[PDB]
Amino acid sequence: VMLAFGTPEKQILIEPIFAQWIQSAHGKTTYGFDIPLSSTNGPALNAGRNIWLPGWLNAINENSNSLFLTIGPGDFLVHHAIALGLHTTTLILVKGAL
Amino acid sequence: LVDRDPIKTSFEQWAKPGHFSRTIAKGPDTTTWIWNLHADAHDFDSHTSDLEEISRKVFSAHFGQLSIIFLWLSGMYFHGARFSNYEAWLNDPTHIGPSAQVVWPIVGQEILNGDVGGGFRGIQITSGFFQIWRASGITSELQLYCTAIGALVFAGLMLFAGWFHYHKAAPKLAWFQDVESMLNHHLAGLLGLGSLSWARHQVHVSLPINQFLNAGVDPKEIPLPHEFILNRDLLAQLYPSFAEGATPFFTLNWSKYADFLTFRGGLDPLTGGLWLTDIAHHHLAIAILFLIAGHMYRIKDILEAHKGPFTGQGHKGLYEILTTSWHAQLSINLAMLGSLTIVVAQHMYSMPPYPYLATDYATQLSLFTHHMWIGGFLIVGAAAHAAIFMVRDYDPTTRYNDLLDRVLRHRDAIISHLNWVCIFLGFHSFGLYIHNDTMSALGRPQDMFSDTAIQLQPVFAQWIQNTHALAPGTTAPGATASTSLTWGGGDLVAVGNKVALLPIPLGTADFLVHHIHAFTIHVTVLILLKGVLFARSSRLIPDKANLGFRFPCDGPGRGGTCQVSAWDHVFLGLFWMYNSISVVIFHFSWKMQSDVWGTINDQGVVTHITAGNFAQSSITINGWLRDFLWAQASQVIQSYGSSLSAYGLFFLGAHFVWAFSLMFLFSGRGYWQELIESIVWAHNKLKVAPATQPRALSIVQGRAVGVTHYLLGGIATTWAFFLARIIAVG
Amino acid sequence: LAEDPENLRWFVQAELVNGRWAMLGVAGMLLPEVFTSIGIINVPKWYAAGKEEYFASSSTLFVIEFILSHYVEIRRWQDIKNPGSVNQDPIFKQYSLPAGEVGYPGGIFNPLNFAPTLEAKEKEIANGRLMLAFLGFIIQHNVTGKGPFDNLLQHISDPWHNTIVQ
Amino acid sequence: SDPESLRWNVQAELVHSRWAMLGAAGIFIPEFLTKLGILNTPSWYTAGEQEYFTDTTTLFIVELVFIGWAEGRRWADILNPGCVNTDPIFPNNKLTGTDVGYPGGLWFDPLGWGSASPQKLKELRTKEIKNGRLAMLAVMGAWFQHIYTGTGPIDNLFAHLADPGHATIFAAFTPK
Amino acid sequence: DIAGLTPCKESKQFAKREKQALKKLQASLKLYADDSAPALAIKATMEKTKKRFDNYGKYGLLCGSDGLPHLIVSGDQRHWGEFITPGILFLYIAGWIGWVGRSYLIAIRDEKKPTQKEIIIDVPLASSLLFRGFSWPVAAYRELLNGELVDNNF
Amino acid sequence: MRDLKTYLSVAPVVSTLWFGALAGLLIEINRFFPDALIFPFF
Ligand code: CLA
Ligand code: CLA
Ligand SMILES: CC1=C(/C=C/C(C)=C/C=C/C(C)=C/C=C/C=C(C)/C=C/C=C(C)/C=C/C2=C(C)CCCC2(C)C)C(C)(C)CCC1
Ligand SMILES: CC1=C(/C=C/C(C)=C/C=C\C(C)=C\C=C\C=C(C)/C=C/C=C(C)/C=C/C2=C(C)CCCC2(C)C)C(C)(C)CCC1
Ligand SMILES: CCCCCCCCCCCCO[C@H]1O[C@H](CO)[C@@H](O[C@H]2O[C@H](CO)[C@@H](O)[C@H](O)[C@H]2O)[C@H](O)[C@H]1O
Ligand SMILES: CCCCCCCCCCCCO[C@H]1O[C@H](CO)[C@@H](O[C@H]2O[C@H](CO)[C@@H](O)[C@H](O)[C@H]2O)[C@H](O)[C@H]1O
Ligand SMILES: CC1=C(C/C=C(\C)CCC[C@H](C)CCC[C@@H](C)CCCC(C)C)C(=O)c2ccccc2C1=O
Repeated sequence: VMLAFGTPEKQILIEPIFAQWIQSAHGKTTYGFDIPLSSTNGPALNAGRNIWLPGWLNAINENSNSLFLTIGPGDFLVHHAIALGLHTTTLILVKGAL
Repeated sequence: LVDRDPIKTSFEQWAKPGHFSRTIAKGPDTTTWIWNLHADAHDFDSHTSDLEEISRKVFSAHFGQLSIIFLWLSGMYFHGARFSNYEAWLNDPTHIGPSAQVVWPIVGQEILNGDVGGGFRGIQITSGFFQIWRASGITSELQLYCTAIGALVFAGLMLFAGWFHYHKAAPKLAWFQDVESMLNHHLAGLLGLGSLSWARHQVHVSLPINQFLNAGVDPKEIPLPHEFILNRDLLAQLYPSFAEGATPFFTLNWSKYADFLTFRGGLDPLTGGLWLTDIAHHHLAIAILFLIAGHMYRIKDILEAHKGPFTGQGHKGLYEILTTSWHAQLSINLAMLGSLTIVVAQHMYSMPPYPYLATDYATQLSLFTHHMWIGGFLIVGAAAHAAIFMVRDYDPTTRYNDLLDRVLRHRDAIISHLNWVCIFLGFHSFGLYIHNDTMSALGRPQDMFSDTAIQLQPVFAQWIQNTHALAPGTTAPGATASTSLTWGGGDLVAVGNKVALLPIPLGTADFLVHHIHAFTIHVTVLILLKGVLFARSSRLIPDKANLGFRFPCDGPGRGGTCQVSAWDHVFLGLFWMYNSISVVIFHFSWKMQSDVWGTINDQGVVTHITAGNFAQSSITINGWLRDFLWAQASQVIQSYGSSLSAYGLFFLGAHFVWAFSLMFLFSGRGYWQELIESIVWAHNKLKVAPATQPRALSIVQGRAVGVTHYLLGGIATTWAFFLARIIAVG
Repeated sequence: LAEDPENLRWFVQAELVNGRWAMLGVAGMLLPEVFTSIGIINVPKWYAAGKEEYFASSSTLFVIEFILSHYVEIRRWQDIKNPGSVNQDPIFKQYSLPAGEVGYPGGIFNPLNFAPTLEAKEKEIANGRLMLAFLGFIIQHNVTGKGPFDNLLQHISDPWHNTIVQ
Repeated sequence: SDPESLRWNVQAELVHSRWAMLGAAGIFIPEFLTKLGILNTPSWYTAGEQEYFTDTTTLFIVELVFIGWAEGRRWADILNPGCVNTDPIFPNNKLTGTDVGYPGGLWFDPLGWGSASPQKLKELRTKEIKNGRLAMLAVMGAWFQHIYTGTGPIDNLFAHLADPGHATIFAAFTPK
Repeated sequence: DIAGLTPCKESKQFAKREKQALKKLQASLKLYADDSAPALAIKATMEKTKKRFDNYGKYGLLCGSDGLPHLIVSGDQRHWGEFITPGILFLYIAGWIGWVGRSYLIAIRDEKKPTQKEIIIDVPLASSLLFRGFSWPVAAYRELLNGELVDNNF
Repeated sequence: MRDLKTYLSVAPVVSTLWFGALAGLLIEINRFFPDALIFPFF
């Protein structure tokens, strides 16, 4: 309704944390944060380091073929509309069954 | 019932729990009944056994509607006056792009309202007043503001005649069930005395006040407001005070005249309406008939007369009833009223009757599709209500042994044919297209069906169209061109931005749409015909008429025993017609723009909104989304942030509402029950439900909420798709 | 199946505790008030004390006081479910052991009693509301300004003010 | 065959009507005595002398406090005792109903004969003008619109217009 | 601050949005009301979306790219009342929709037969019940958990 | 004329004088503050 109302602004979009946050834990790398008690280092992991995660599971941000692509308000909806699927689909299968 | 009968309560009943069928709404609570009762608020099984009133009710309901139109359209005519667009447009027509209607600016609203105008922000309109309107000559905004209240006058009064029936102590049988006059009157002096009366205010006043408008001025530089009587100098131009004739007749001389008239044929140049002057003559030449005609007569007389050997005994006393069925004398009507509306839809686009139409593209195709859905929405009805006859209306049998009793005699027969008719069509009427794909995608054009490839070779030309204009070999006299400009012979020349009107020559690729229509018109009707015919008793059920034209479905047995009935034949018959019309629309605009709707340019090189893409490319039924749906519609999905935008912004909803119908159309019923309780449970724990037993939808209500949505969904989708590809280029 | 007027020990206690603390809070202002002296949220760090030590953050003074506050506070929740306070002054209040009339359930209006003395704290109740809904006002009027009254030759008129921002 | 109004809050509607109309009383005499302006002439300074004005709105709060209490307390008791719950006398609560509101409490009561009444004697004074006042006010309040509208000058607003010949007012008279 | 670029104080991409768009809706060179008294793009509809300005409030407000605002709503920095402030508000209002739902309902089932009172509605909105809802302090929030609706009523 | 313990009735859709209106007064708060998306407080 907003758009084509020609205010694009006054659009309502959530830039949807919860994922971006997962994938700090992993990383990298888009512009930092510390995230209190990681901090982008200092506390690094320390117990673990050069062994295991190396260069791997470090594409980081990487537009071309990262693994992890950089999620925003467009993805905070489909991701709630795949969620309204297996739920409705299952209230009917759960029910169907029960 | 008895709150309290007869004689001794004025005192009205509001309260104690209320009414229908005798184990009347229970007392004890339910939901369905709230859905019952809007539905089947009138059926007339119930209220009384005896027709008694109802004809005494249906006259009143009729009054309400006539008022209401009136409430309407005062509104319209308002709106049209005092949010003017109109004064501005008329000096200005063919520049203007016209509104009656404006929002107020609250929240988003106002993207909507984008400069239309003689300098004001608007929502552009495609029903034309402003074209009904041209006719008023006198002009100015405050009047239409009189024509407006003149509207609200007719209303209140043509709405206190509805008090002045049923509610007032009111009328009895003879008055309808002696018919004997009724068309006598109606057609004679109203059908007549309107068209007649319309003549008198269609040359008196209108002709002159656009005879010298078709030049310019700033109106009233031309027309005084009353100006037009004992007077008249002005008639003198536009012709004589009859100078010396007498009451027509002849011992009359013209060395140069013949009275206003003088027939037009073809279109005005610089207002291509068609001449404003055959418009008096034609209406005059109508009325007479009606004036003479509504002078029959009193009845069985004519109907009881001619009989034949196939032909029907029944034909005779083809219905004592007819006077009192009603449901039948409505069903007949709808077929006509209905089938007599979409005959408008042609004579309109191929012969405009208002100044500035065609040039005005979008403000007469809206029309040709609105008028088009009524000459269809009223026809399936015209079957439903016959089904409503075929089942119930008369107490008893005594129709007997006729013409009908005849038709039924065969019935697994009239519909036995009609069936094959359709599969003959369909195979010759759609897989025809599918050839093309399967073989143009295989790709070998040598052998398609293209207007070029499979040989008729390059003429359409001679059938009727070519005999029709070409018209004066004839006992025909008249008028430089055609009855309709489009017919093949004649003319480059029509109009001033733009093309209005030109041959349209067809060939093939007008050939086969014209045939899909056949098959679509036919299998529509199969289902309604067989539906209304097998109304009451069937080879699958005999005990079939017993509650219902409605009942859901008789029961799981006999194999299926579901759809049957005839509410449902008038449920699956709508389902088709939505196509019948939905694809006829799809036909006209793809033509009317692929060819015709135009532009003129120096040396008149015509530039069709699409250089005839139709040619080789409707024949492919993908071309129908290559060239249509994906081509045009790019204006619907570009329409954001604009002024019309409310179309693109609808086109998602209603392109949603449709894709919600299937849920109502495709689903069980004790399902949403089985669900509605899980609900009802959670409800009781908190203590929040039981009272008014919440119930799922009434098998057939569910079908009522299919269909109805499937249509107001699937339909306004294009109402949007359209107004969005004529506003703006085209 | 039982119809009405349940509540009991219940939250008569809650309100009165509001009244008693509201009264105290107001006393926490009170202070400047005649020698106009000090103002408003202050955020004080309270009275001081006089200095050898601080600079003053000096830890979270509140967190600690408040852990202690916390098993006085339990003591009271306790009492209220099953009662022992020698004085026994909210639950009924003093005059004590009775309130029997509440204890076995179901009173519906009851007025109450208290103290070996007399004058039934119906007069402390008032002094006590006013202080309820007196914070109410007091807190409200910050958002804008500190001070009330005294004098007009100019002050009383409220000739020009801020509003809310919109 | 005719509506049934009778409507039943109702008897209340008539006492609401007294409020409107007796109040309507204040207006007429005083404004109009009007000072038959006036001998001459009228100055406010005095309070509001220069105190940054007097009332504005604040005047309206005081007006209302004084009133709230009154309009409020009020109908609250024109009458109404018994005051609870389950089943109907109909007034609409009806609670006062049988019990007046009290058997034995007090003198709630006024006057002789187990009753509210001042008693029989008088419609007299005040049914005819006070209700005649129902009438009076309405026409004379209907007179107020007549008296300002047309705003001589200042404001046409939105014209389709089409007056003048001449202005409108009250001083009194009528021309013509 | 959290990724989507920062507030009003600078969001160029946001700036460019302010400007083109509206300012062009302007860019109909004129269309004429040189006196004229009606047509209101001119005044506000722009200016009401436009005297939106290096101010908006200020509001923080995140502005992703294309400088449309993103709402984090974390409990941080600036952003707290983009969910809670209008969140408890949603809660409070609802629940005083249905606290009275569970009220102009639990008041009947009673006396002499009540089989469809419900479709006419003495007193409308219950009203009487209505205000119960603002005069919930706590209300259901203990009474639902104890007594009345009580586990037994469970 | 209405005192204590529920009152008089009302029709089928007085909800159409409750959707229209009440709710209607709310555009009336959505132009007083012609806008939202967070909100200052009082
Ligand atoms: C019942 C829930 C519904 C469902 C099925 C989901 C599902 C999902 N959400 Mg989600 N979400 C919801 C409601 C829901 N959400 C609501 C109401 C909000 C606040 C608007 C959010 C805000 C949100 C964010 C920021 C993100 C997700 C994300 C996700 C996805 C990753 C896992 C996750 O973070 O879960 C989210 C789990 C919760 C929010 C727990 C609460 C579950 C509901 C049922 C409780 C209702 C609480 C009430 C409405 C709010 C309290 C009141 C207020 C005072 C706080 C997952 C598909 C992430 C994602 O991957 O996006 C791509 C992440 O970006 N959600
Ligand atoms: C000139 C004729 C006209 C008249 C006078 C009647 C009269 C009648 N018809 Mg009928 N009918 C007609 C044309 C007419 N019909 C047509 C053209 C059709 C084909 C569609 C039908 C199909 C039809 C059926 C199937 C039935 C009737 C029935 C009836 C009877 C029941 C009336 C009722 O309760 O209203 C019914 C109206 C409603 C309950 C209102 C609901 C309307 C919904 C669907 C809205 C429509 C969509 C619209 C866009 C929504 C508004 C906008 C919104 C989005 C804001 C009555 C005697 C019924 C009967 O049982 O006979 C006794 C039977 O149901 N008719
Ligand atoms: C006795 C007398 C008389 C009478 C008068 C009158 C009363 C008249 C009239 C006139 C008339 C009586 C007219 C009418 C007309 C009508 C018409 C003209 C119709 C119409 C309509 C319409 C327009 C519609 C349309 C439509 C359609 C198409 C369908 C649906 C839709 C609508 C509605 C749109 C005379 C004169 C002799 C004079 C002497 C005395
Ligand atoms: C959250 C919420 C909500 C929701 C909303 C939504 C989400 C919506 C939607 C909607 C959609 C998503 C869709 C819809 C659509 C509708 C429609 C659509 C209606 C109507 C219509 C019309 C008026 C039409 C007309 C016409 C005609 C005349 C005939 C045919 C054509 C047309 C269709 C044009 C509300 C606020 C509500 C409530 C509260 C909560
Ligand atoms: C679209 C595919 C073409 C297939 C049909 C072609 C057959 C007929 C020839 C062209 C049809 C268009 O008809 C058009 O002819 C001329 C364009 O050359 C134009 O010719 C017009 O312009 C000039 C101005 O005085 C003069 O040459 C003519 O007197 C006049 O009629 C006209 O605007 C129109 O009458
Ligand atoms: C706490 C548990 C939940 C409560 C819900 C259950 C409510 C109890 C229902 C009442 C059970 C049956 O009680 C039944 O017997 C009464 C007398 O014997 C009858 O009462 C009737 O007879 C009396 C004889 O003078 C009359 O004065 C009463 O006006 C009349 O109602 C009724 O028929 C009914 O009230
Ligand atoms: C989805 C579906 C349902 C379930 C649909 C239901 C239950 C729709 C009825 C919902 C009603 C309209 C909700 C009414 C509640 C509100 C009007 C009450 C509050 C009033 C307001 C102020 C909101 C059927 O019952 C059904 C029956 C037969 C074939 C197919 C289907 C089918 O597909």
